[PDB]
Amino acid sequence: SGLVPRGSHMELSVDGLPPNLTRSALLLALQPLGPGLQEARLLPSPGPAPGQIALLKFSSHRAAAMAKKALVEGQSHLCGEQVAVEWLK
Amino acid sequence: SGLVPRGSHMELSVDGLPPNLTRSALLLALQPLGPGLQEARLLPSPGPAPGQIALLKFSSHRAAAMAKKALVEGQSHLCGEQVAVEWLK
Repeated sequence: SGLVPRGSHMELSVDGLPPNLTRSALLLALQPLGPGLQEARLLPSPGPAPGQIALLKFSSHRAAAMAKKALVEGQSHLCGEQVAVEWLK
Repeated sequence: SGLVPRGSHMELSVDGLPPNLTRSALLLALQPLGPGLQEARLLPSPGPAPGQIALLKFSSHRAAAMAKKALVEGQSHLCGEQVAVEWLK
């Protein structure tokens, strides 16, 4: 209704982030999603469980789809609770 | 003993990765650690619990330290078990 049409698949929804995660801590963690990330909105997550949802708007569909893949791959393989990162002595 | 001195802090240890995670699945998930990543070795993790350790060798200390920060920030904030990523409708 008057608004420019939104480009399709340029914005990700990331739901169930930590309840007290700060905007600056989120943007530090999202840095590797690359220079395509334009804006971030952080709200309380809908539903019974505490959390936040982040709305991540990219400058292209290509930047957004790269970011979506990256997040999903990290989530499905690097999120082990006993994963430990250190300098190799 | 004959070997060129290793550069200091150019190699990360990532311990406690999933036991059956493949080399190709690890390298797909590590893609955002950026073009500094040169070589990856994947072994069984030492100790009582199942896992793998990945030895990640970077072309500079700058590439390695960026990669270490990125992994640690992702781990401490994006690893929630109910984190859900979708296209914003």
